[PDB]
Amino acid sequence: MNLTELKNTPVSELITLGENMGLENLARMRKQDIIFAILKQHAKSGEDIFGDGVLEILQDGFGFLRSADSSYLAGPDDIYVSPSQIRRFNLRTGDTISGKIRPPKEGERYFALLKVNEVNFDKPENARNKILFENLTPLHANSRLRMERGNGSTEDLTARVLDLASPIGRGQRGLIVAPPKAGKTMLLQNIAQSIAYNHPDCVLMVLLIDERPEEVTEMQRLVKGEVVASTFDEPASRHVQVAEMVIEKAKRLVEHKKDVIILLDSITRLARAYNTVVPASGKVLTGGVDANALHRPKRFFGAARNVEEGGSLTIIATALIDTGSKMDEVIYEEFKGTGNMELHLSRKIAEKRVFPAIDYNRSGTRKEELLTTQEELQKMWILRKIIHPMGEIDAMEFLINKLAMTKTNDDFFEMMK
Amino acid sequence: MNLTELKNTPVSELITLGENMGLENLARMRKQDIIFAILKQHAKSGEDIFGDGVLEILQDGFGFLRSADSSYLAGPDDIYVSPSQIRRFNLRTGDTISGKIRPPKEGERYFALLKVNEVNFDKPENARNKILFENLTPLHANSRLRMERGNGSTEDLTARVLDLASPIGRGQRGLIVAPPKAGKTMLLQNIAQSIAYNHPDCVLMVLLIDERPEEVTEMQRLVKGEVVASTFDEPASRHVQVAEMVIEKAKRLVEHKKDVIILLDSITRLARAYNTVVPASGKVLTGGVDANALHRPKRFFGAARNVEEGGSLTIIATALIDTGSKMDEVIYEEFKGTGNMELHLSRKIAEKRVFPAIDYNRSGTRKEELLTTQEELQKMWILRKIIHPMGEIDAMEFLINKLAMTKTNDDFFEMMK
RNA sequence: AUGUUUUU
Ligand SMILES: Nc1ncnc2c1ncn2[C@@H]1O[C@H](COP(=O)(O)OP(=O)(O)O)[C@@H](O)[C@H]1O
Ligand SMILES: Nc1ncnc2c1ncn2[C@@H]1O[C@H](COP(=O)(O)OP(=O)(O)O)[C@@H](O)[C@H]1O
Ligand code: BEF
Ligand code: BEF
Ligand SMILES: [Mg+2]
Ligand SMILES: [Mg+2]
Repeated sequence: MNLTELKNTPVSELITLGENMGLENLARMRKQDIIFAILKQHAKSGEDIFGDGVLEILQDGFGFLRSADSSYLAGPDDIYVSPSQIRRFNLRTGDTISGKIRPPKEGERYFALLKVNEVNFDKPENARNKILFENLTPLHANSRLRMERGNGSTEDLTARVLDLASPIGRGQRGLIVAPPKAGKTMLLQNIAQSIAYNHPDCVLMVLLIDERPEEVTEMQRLVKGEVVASTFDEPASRHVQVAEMVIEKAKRLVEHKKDVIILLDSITRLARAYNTVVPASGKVLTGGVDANALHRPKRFFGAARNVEEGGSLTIIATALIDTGSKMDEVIYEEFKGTGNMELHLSRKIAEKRVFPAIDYNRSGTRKEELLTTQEELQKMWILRKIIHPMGEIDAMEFLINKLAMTKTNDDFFEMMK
Repeated sequence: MNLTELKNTPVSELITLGENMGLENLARMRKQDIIFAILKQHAKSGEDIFGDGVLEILQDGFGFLRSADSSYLAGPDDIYVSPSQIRRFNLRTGDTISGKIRPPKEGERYFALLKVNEVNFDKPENARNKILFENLTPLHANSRLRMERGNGSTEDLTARVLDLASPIGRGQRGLIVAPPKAGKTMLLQNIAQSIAYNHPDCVLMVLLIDERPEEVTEMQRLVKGEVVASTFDEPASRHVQVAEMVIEKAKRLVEHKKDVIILLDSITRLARAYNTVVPASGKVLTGGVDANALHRPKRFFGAARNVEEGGSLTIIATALIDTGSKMDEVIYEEFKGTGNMELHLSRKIAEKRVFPAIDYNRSGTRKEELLTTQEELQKMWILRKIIHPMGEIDAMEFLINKLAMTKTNDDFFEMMK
């Protein structure tokens, strides 16, 4: 008796099971209400019920166990967590809790937690003694997260160009700067697919705030990982809540020496949401940005770091420029002094239908020698010195024509000499 | 005895009928008052009266049935809908209701609804069980909505250029960016005529907010569809109300697997209206735009989506640029990074009296391979690569001179090779 | 109202 197991079951089988259990007509009923009635009827027989979810401690002291399939939205099937157990096990926002639950009695509206069985997918004896995320020693990117497929596919050209322009390692904090209508969607899809193919052990999390739902359901059915999104039909409060829950879960996972990867596509939208939810202080800067509005996105971005004791946190955010709004322009670069990695995309190259439209000149990675060998770094330096004199479109055409001849970049580097 | 039937009748015949029924002199009376008196006299004999309209639920709990011929304006002949029936049939704003009505008794001012016969042009048993619009899975444009006439007319050149620049499919969410005095009116008229000619099965709705009455009555007598407009003589409150009613009706139609097409021509004017009706919060951004003013137009724009279960919602809005106001430059923009189709028009080409004055270079459609075949996409790519080096005016002249030689674009593509 | 917008 698990909550996620009943959530994954279809509607027809749940209706059939409820009709066999002998309850009210479930055809004219919601799936969540059907599951609730089935759990009630199964607990009336004396059997136990189990559930799971991410903890969201409220300001009063209690909390609930949000579900991932609903993008951490307030649902009727949330498991109530008393503050006594929180104080007894030192629980915090983001801790994954899995234990026995019971249906609400007369006068209650949510399931109660009796005994916790597993904390953060581990024993509670290992979670009671742990080092906080704020005390971990940061470090630079040491492990190399190669994005090249290696299967010789035609779509691998984007990953090869990305590796030649800006290699990505564990704990990297980069930025994907690109004007609208440049190809950010396809680039993010390719990055997510390459991460899921090359490094399936890492925890991939794609955050899409204030996006077109069709794109949400497309990304959810395309990438092999977790997708937490919030369409534009929701207020900025839900955006802030989702961002906080995601970053808290990422911190709790990193605290257990896990490799978390966050592919953010709405850093600008997140900053707009934070500027909308912040109370007015009577002081407005140039472009309509509050003085204390960028602090929360600043911390959300800076949360990414590489841990020496174990694990890492990678955050790749895509910033929006040339959107016609001065607020986004002020945000983007305020954040430019940030992202230890900038991958610029050119609109002029995208208009020529030359995919990918990557600005190789302005791209780059700091401390790239820690992720590449000596000969590889020398070859990349020679390639950059050869590409720099040529124009952007000409350099992109040259790179595409030279990478189409071979499958691996090593052969291209060997033929360049 | 139908309301719309009496509304379509002329004034002279209604006056004659009222004089034959033996009532007060109807020559010095309004047509609506004449219809009201005729309905009263006909109901005094014991016969039944029927009406219809779009439901507009008020904040208190009751509602009225607005009429389409009055642009959903508050009229004396609105049918009152009690909240009891709303609670009994789960009615919402936008549901088309058609049932028996009765004249108001002593102390009443509006017609009452006794029994509902048809809901959303369908049986109530099919409307009681339905999936909300917020739960439908979005998708990209799959079905091709070809705009080419095919009759070899001289006006078909605009549709041919539009198809070669940006093909339109079901569920598309585009933008027509053009400075003033460019030819937006003729272009919108041609688009509406091509939609009514090629795809007469789709529900066409043209929304004109804050425009001149002459243009309104011109569009109403030119296109073959529904025209809901609101001239500048009305406050922004009526603009917001009309936009809400139109989008709610569109959502209710899409919920019944219908293909709705909305040709918006005032996205900038709608954003200005929303910025005017929003209460001041003491925080003004660059250009005079409120922080929470663009949220409602953002949702109105993002409502457009393609449904996998059935139906679609297409919204083609025309944004205004270079109007001398910085608010529109932020308002029209901020919207640039939202849609997935931009059809730019050049003022320099319009000054040369070269119609249509379309910027073929900056135009385009994302995921265009889902609406065109392989050979068609290759021919469009070759045409774009040939047109790109030439200047805007030169490319437009070349395209016009090459399309004037033949009737179909297939012959042009075959002759280009 | 200052900042924002004006504004480069
Ligand atoms: N690698 C690519 N190959 C082919 N087309 C692409 C590629 N990247 C982008 N595009 C085209 O650009 C359009 C928009 O790209 P997108 O990633 O949505 O840009 P952004 O996210 O910056 O708005 C897509 O619909 C696609 O047709
Ligand atoms: N396809 C066309 N053919 C001929 N003249 C046109 C065409 N499109 C626009 N025009 C001219 O431009 C004028 C204004 O066009 P309009 O569509 O009103 O531009 P906008 O809507 O951008 O203000 C029209 O009065 C018309 O004379
Ligand atoms: F319009 Be893109 F997604 F920035
Ligand atoms: F003056 Be146009 F209608 F934009
Ligand atoms: Mg995008
Ligand atoms: Mg116009």
